[PDB]
Amino acid sequence: RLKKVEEEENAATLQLGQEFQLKQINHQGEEEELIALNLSEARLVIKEALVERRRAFKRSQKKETREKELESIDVLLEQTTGGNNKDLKNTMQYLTNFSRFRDQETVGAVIQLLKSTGLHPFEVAQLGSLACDTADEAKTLIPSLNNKISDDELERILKELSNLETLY
Amino acid sequence: AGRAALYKEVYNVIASDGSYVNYRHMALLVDVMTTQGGLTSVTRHGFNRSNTGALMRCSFEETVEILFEAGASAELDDCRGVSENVILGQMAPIGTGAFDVMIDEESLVKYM
Amino acid sequence: LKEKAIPKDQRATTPYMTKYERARILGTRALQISMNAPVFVDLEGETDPLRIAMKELAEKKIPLVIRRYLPDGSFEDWSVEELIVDL
Amino acid sequence: VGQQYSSAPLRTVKEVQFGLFSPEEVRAISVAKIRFPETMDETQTRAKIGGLNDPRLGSIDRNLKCQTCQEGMNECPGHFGHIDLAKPVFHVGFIAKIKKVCECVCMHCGKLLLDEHNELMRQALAIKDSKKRFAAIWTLCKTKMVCETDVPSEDDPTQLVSRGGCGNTQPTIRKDGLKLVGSWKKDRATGDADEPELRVLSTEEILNIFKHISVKDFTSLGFNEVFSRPEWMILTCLPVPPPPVRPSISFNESQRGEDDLTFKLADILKANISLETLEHNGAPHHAIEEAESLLQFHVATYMDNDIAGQPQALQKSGRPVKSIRARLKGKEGRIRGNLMGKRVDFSARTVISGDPNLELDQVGVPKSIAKTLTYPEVVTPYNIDRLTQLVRNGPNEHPGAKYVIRDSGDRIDLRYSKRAGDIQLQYGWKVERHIMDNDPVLFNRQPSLHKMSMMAHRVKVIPYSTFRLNLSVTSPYNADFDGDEMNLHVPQSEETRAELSQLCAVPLQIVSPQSNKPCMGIVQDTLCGIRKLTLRDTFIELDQVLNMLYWVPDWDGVI
Amino acid sequence: RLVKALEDIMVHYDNTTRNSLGNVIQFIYGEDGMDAAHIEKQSLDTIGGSDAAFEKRYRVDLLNTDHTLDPSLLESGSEILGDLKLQVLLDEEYKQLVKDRKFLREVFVDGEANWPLPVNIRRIIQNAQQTFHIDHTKPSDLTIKDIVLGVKDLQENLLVLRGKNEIIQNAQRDAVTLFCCLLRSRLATRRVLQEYRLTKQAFDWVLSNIEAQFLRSVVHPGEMVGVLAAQSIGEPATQMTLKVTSGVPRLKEILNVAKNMKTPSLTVY
Amino acid sequence: LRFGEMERDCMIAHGAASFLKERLMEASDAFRVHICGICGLMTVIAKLNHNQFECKGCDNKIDIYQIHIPYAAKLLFQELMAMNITPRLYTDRSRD
Amino acid sequence: MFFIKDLSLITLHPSFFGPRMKQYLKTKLLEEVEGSCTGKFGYILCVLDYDNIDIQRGRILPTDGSAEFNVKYRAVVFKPFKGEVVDGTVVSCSQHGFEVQVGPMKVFVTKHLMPQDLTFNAGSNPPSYQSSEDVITIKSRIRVKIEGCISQVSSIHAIGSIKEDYLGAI
DNA sequence: CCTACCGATAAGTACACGATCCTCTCGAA
DNA sequence: TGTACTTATCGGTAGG
RNA sequence: UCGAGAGGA
Ligand SMILES: [Mg+2]
Ligand SMILES: [Mg+2]
Ligand SMILES: [Zn+2]
Ligand SMILES: [Zn+2]
Ligand SMILES: [Zn+2]
Repeated sequence: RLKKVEEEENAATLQLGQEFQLKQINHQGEEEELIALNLSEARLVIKEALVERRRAFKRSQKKETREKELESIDVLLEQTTGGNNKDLKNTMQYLTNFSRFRDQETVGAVIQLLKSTGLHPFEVAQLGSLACDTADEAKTLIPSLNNKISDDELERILKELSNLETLY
Repeated sequence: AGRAALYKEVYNVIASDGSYVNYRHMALLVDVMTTQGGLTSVTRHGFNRSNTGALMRCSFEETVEILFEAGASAELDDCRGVSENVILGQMAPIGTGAFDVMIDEESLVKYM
Repeated sequence: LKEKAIPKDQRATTPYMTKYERARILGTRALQISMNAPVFVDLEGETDPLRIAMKELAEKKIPLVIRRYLPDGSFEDWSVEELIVDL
Repeated sequence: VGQQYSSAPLRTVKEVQFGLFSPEEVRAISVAKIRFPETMDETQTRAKIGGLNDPRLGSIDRNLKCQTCQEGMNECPGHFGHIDLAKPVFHVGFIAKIKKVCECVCMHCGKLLLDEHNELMRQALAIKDSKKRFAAIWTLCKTKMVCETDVPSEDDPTQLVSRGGCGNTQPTIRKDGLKLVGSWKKDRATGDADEPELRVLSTEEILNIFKHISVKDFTSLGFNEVFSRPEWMILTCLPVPPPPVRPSISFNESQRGEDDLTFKLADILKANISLETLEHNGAPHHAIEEAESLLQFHVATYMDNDIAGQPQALQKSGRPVKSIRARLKGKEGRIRGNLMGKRVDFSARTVISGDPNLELDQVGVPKSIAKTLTYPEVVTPYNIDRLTQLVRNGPNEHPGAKYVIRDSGDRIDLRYSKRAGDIQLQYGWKVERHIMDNDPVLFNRQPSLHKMSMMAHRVKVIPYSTFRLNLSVTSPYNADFDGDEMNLHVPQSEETRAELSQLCAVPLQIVSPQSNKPCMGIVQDTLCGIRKLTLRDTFIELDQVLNMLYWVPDWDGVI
Repeated sequence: RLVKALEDIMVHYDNTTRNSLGNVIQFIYGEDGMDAAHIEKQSLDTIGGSDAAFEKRYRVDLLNTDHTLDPSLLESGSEILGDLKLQVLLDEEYKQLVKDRKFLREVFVDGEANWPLPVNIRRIIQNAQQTFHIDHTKPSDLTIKDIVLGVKDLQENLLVLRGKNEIIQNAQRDAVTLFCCLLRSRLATRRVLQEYRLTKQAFDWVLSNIEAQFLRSVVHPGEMVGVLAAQSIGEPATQMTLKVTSGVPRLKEILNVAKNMKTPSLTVY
Repeated sequence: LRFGEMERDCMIAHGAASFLKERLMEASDAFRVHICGICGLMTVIAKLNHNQFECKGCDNKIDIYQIHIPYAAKLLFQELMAMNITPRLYTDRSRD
Repeated sequence: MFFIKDLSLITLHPSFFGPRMKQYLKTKLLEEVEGSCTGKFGYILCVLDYDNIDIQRGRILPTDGSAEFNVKYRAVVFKPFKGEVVDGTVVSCSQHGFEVQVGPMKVFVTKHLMPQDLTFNAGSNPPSYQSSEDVITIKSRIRVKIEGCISQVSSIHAIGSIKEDYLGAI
């Protein structure tokens, strides 16, 4: 109203948009935390939503493995949604090639490990999406950490992530 | 007691020639002039100078005079009146437009 | 500020349908029928959409819900079925 | 609709807030510069200069252009520009409000004359009104002509404490046309012996005092923190209304014929250009003020040309200019003439006639009137055969159609059209058909004095050009047939026509709520003959007794 | 001026006459809350007449030989005689009827009985006697408990304001008063048998038709009332063709208010 | 024909809110205008082909709402802007 | 990186007022929302859970017969930030620099925003970027840090850099 | 017993208002 | 024709 | 089309 100040610049100092708040609201009414996803989390959510879409589209009609995931996702994208959607195919193409964990079992422990340490869901969405080797690598690429997490305690998590890491 | 005398005077003119108008109409006009504190004139400065939406008031003589006061005092027209919805060109909240109507999906299936 | 609507229990509004509601419910149902909307009552060779909307009310097959507002903003949603047509 | 689809949400205007234009926002809002006061031709070849008229705003002659958004005359909403005033000037409407704010808040510092510590000041500020609170604030600070520094002596033991800045004497201000003058006293055995000193108070002085006015002094005098700051009552940057507000009209093709405001807008630019060059070039001190009063007067008569009994301003020829106040002034002027009451389509008017064989709710509409007025019917499975048969009859055979609107917005004029004879007619299409029998329509007789006089009437298409009506319905309208005329309004929607038959019907309005008795009675021959017939003296023989019975439309058939 | 002053005024859904801003002018439209069209000029028989005729026409005395109801009117006219429990309510009936006469004389001090009120009881009983073809020879099927209780049970059903709390309930009782005063006047235990001769079948129909016509006579929320009043006063002023000021020149003073003479002749008693 | 104040007055008295509105819009003025939801003025530059709806003064291509209001009202609010008055048309409620 | 957000949107023609309405409206929702790209929310990628969609009631409009329904839904969004480090794939390879297809958005890196000790190789098709044993070609996954964001139409664009510690080719 | 102030009733000056709609014709600098 | 707004002279109140 | 003038229930 009446121009307003604008807020602040969108930065990597956890200065997210004036819309994407750390603690936001729900359609039901509850004060639910921000829902940020990594590349393994976001890949299993679109596949789940499109697997359950064809199940609902054909209900009304009544009355694992690396390269095998590439071709099965490509078929699912053509049936559930029409050719008009170009963005979704490029995203699902990019998500399956860059996912860190394929199995839904491993992802659950990854989220329990990260969403617990005391880090913003965006920092978790960035840790679970980018592969990091050194503690300093994660502290530089995700600069919101530094004081938020201990250098040796962050390395403890980074080691466990290589154990949780899936085979491609 | 003043409003009771006011009705006697208003009714006495309607009774003078052309009987009659139902109590309800004159008692409404009388109650309008007295549900204020004292007496309210039915003129440009009496009734028209009230805590009413600027658009409703400007449509009776003092038009630009009132619209300048509206801007200078930062008045807000509530859009709850008869006149301000006629100017805006919307179904005014009068008889037919005083209630909204929605469609019930629970009922839509029930009737097929 | 929060909601303001009183439930379908404890209502201080007239159980009867106001003459303005009757004319509006017919007006909008006759308009929708005229705009190819699906007719719920069994048609008896009716070429006029108002003749359809008038029968639609007699059988009580209109899926409309009236929102009767009060001066404080509060409203009570009365389904056409709940209201009695005396007039 | 304003033609063509939009990919933006459509939502009712729930409330309208009023305020003042900030000269800082008028610079950001603006798309135009308006340097040249000329309007038509390039410099000067053809089609409007980039100064006044279409620099980057409203289009002109059949050209879509409109600063690259195009759209055309019927879609282009007109864009606002700005004109920088060389010296700030007062707004005609806020003359006494500026003068009364100066009479309340002291000068030299920009702080209130009376603040909190005075008992009456607390008694006046007690109301959380807007104008009624400021009304007391004016009478309280009107007097006590000097600002204060130390004041409390009977709330704290004896010594006084300071709450204000400078204690300079505020003067008495009066009106001498467009300018205000203050009278400083002093004269206590010092300068000017006994007579007071008078100063001309310029807008540049007043504006800087209003800029120094505190955030709480706005709320105390009936002003808003973001909509109506007292600094915006004085104009530093004036907005220019686009061509839809002041059209070119177009005199034939190569001629002009501009609007009264376009000439007036250029006259403010002409008054401003003299000062713009005088302030920079040779400045003759008491010769720029002589031109500043003319710029103040030009911006003043543009908004208000029917001002106090002193100046006038007329655009030669002798006829005076119509200002924005005079344009939207009451009685046939924008609010009462173009918004509260308007001219309408699908309407008729002809001499009225009486009929003893018409039903109380019936109206005899002539064949030429029903063939001219149309109702848009949507193609459904219930009409199709009827709707195609009317299209087949065309615009001359009585039950016919004039225009057929198809899937997209394309009118098919049946009066011409190569495919008029063909036409397949798909569902969802609209067919504008000639008015037909038993159609609910509003029939009215001006003056419209009571709830009646504007009633619904079943239509009956008849020959002989004149509005036929029933005799008993002469009372609600009041008119007789001594050369009287009556209006007619055909509703275009199925909802509005159902809001006429199930609400405003002639027999539905039989009993008057004004006198709780009926407003329709048997009159004239029907009242004169009913007395002659209803008496013990008269009886009717068998021959005429059976015709008397057959004339009754709901006769049981029992003699 | 009149029409522009009363535009905003409209009967809301809670039987209250408010406006645009929401200020209350009247709590019940025209004090009774009835659609002006469904009203007729009716006569209150409890206010008019002598006390001898009032006691003769309405007082019911089962504990007397000359002041009792004859068994040709009531089916059970002899077994109802000398009953103390049935006279308790017939005393309660007449004690409310004598209260009505004293309260009505306080309202209409001038003595006039004919006043405009909803539901034409006058005709509702006229049509019952023709619809059922009731004869004056044979006695009625109803008794005293059927009349006096049925009349009081109907008074509860005649709703204007939909109540729940102490304020709305008292405002409801205040809204009917003059109408149920006419109902007590017209449906008196003696009057029902002495003049009308109502059978229990036809009486139950008359009570329902009174309830039905009363709930029809209630104002419709959305009625523009002020706009209706503004025109209803302004229209007769147009036809004012007919040494104190009157007509339109006096009508300007009553609108203007307006501290000038014309004719300020005060009346002293 | 003219449907003035006296003609509008009777249609309010009857209660026919839509017939009065239809006479006032569909059979007369009726104009669709885009307004900036942030300030409430007709500052919107609506391109109905390239879809560059942007309001210069509020840097927004999201808070913009189209509205069907009479062409004379649009014209009136523009005359009020020419006299430094701001009739800010707000579609959001804030006072109950 | 990608978020799941709770957001809402519809005017429906009366001829579609039958039993097959709830599903027809759900289609009208994805017809416009699914594929869209708002400036405040980012790219609207996929409407999650086609079932359990909250539709409430449709207030039938004043003079027309259309119903205005509010459709509350849940969908995945792609919203970038100025500082957000992203690892996409090089799609366009040219003399000026390279374009990175990070999901549905293309990000451009200039020759100046990347190291000075790299340089473009014209005599190798598809076009390449050499240094020692690190080469940027038609595929080659690269780590980019988004320095700036461009709102433009319904397709967000960016201006990232790869000149820093742990950045460059991956 | 006088003065710094404080309410009286004045008289003068200024304010933009006044059926509804409709129809015809004349002549600009 | 009437109302409302705005300024000038004017008798007394009681406090130091 | 502006304005003036004229005319009508
Ligand atoms: Mg208000
Ligand atoms: Mg006549
Ligand atoms: Zn434009
Ligand atoms: Zn000061
Ligand atoms: Zn804006």
